[PDB]
Amino acid sequence: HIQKVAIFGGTHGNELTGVFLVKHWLENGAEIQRTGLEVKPFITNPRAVKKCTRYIDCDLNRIFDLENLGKKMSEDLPYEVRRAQEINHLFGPKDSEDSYDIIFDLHNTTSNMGCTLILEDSRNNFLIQMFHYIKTSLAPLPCYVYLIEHPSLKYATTRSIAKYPVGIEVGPQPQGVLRADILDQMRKMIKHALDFIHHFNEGKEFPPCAIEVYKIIEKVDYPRDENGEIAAIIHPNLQDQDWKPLHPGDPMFLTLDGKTIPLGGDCTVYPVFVNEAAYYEKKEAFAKTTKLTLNAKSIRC
Amino acid sequence: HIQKVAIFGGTHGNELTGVFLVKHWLENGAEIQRTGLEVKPFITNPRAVKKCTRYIDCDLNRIFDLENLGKKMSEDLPYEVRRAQEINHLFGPKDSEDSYDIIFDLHNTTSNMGCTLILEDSRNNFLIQMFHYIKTSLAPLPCYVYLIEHPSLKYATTRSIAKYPVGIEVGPQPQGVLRADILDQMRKMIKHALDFIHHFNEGKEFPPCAIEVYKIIEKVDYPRDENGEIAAIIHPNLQDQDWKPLHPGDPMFLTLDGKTIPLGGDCTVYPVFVNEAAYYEKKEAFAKTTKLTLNAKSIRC
Ligand SMILES: CP(=O)(O)N[C@@H](CC(=O)O)C(=O)O
Ligand SMILES: CP(=O)(O)N[C@@H](CC(=O)O)C(=O)O
Ligand SMILES: [Zn+2]
Ligand SMILES: [Zn+2]
Repeated sequence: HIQKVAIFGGTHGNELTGVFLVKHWLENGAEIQRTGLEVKPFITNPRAVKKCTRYIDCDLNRIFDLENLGKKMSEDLPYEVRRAQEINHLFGPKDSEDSYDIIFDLHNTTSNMGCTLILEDSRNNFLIQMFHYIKTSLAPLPCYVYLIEHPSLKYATTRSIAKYPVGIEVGPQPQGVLRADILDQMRKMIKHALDFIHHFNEGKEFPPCAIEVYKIIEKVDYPRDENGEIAAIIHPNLQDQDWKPLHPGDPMFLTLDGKTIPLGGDCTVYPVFVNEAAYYEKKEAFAKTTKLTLNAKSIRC
Repeated sequence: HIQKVAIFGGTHGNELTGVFLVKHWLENGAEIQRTGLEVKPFITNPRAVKKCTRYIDCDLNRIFDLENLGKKMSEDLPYEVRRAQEINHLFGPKDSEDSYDIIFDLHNTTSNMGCTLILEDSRNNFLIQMFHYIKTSLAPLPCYVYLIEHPSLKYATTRSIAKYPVGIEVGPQPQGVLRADILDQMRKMIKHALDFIHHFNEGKEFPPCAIEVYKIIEKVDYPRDENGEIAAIIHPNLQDQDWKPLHPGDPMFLTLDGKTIPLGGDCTVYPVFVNEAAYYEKKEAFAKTTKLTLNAKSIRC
């Protein structure tokens, strides 16, 4: 039974949809309340929101792990690290029973991804049902689910503090810009998420279901010079083509001279986060994903 | 007659099309040479480029004026002021005759502008001819001319150092992102600008000509808060509709609720830089322009 729910906004300070929504909702929460359900709106990274920059010292969305959550509180710590524990203390602690039940983390991307749900555990029947509800409701407005196990490549996110972590991501939008079409998409996603919780609390029954998802396999960096400067850019045929299948023969990168670098390897992949501004720094031109089906068992209150 | 020509990239560090081209051209400038014409590529704000950011202390493309260009060279001075003096000694001095003849300044905008040429002087025959040439060669790719000649709203640009300043501006592109299609478009524009110079230097006769330009009349801020915070966003009818006519009763802003805020005033305008990220801090949702025709007298040498 689901009691404590939060919506995080502005983990990254230059992603404004969330910042704008959560700031609005801290003033008039009507839209996100449901009878017998209190949801807390909350700005995760206030200083970065003030400078309208991604982060101050290091990326807040990668540090909710033992290495950082266990360091002794001290004003010598990088801002985001002090902020991480502050948040862990209020909405967690992580890996505990006192922690919130569901945290929604709002994000924007420069990639042409549309409405996307980020799923942190393949085995979780509740999350699979929530996502199935959300995809199906949004239709025909397209909506995809990105999955992260790995083993190596899973990052410790702000919303991992909760029992049920949910990433809501909507793009394309450049950083530091508010677009209405995006804002409308995001608040629709939230509407359906909150409605699912209400229909779970009100004892509704959900039959077994299947959702399609895209599993992370590998990240690909840009071809680079000897100094490490970018030597090729995303091919026009790959630009804006997130989710769509990329075959072993197909063009990936293009150089200034105008030579095409093709995919290679054994098989067909599904590119994700194609040409995200924030990942130039992280050396990820895009993510390779495999399409695979996830099955859920039925669920009751 | 025209011998000194430069191409500036990285005036704004997080605008990458120019950076990428100039950096390529430093190492191989065959694409920007023309027989009997020496062309220098040059990174104007190398530190902003390094930090992938717009600027360090102040906006470099706003300070090429007597006030800043004439203060004594010190270390207390902001990076950009100190850097402007260097650019002025290298490629200037401004308003002097042994300054460079033509300087092209490459920029990107998050606004849906397509290829844009920025004109500084409306009575300037040479540039009106060059702009006419470039428009004609690009056809049927549209190409728009923005005339930033005020009275009081003209800022002091890196390229104003020359006798013939040219702003080249291409969008839509998110900051910090390198897109192939935009890269292609800027190249085409530079190609035709250099082709023009060549033809001119080879005694080619140029008949009179006319161009439609869009004259700056007013900048428009978002409706703000009691605390001075964005209270409404660009309406989706206006989003991405740069250069298109906007009439007095037409939707212009939208609140979260959402109340529509229409234009008002007594006549039709043409918005430009609709939703430009780098201008949220300038407090400018978009600029209002009027469409007007300029004439060039014939020219030769
Ligand atoms: C482009 P983003 O910062 O919204 N991507 C997130 C991914 C997520 O929300 O899980 C991140 O890298 O933290
Ligand atoms: C969005 P931009 O950096 O191209 N704006 C320029 C416009 C110009 O080239 O004049 C500026 O403010 O200097
Ligand atoms: Zn984010
Ligand atoms: Zn610029």
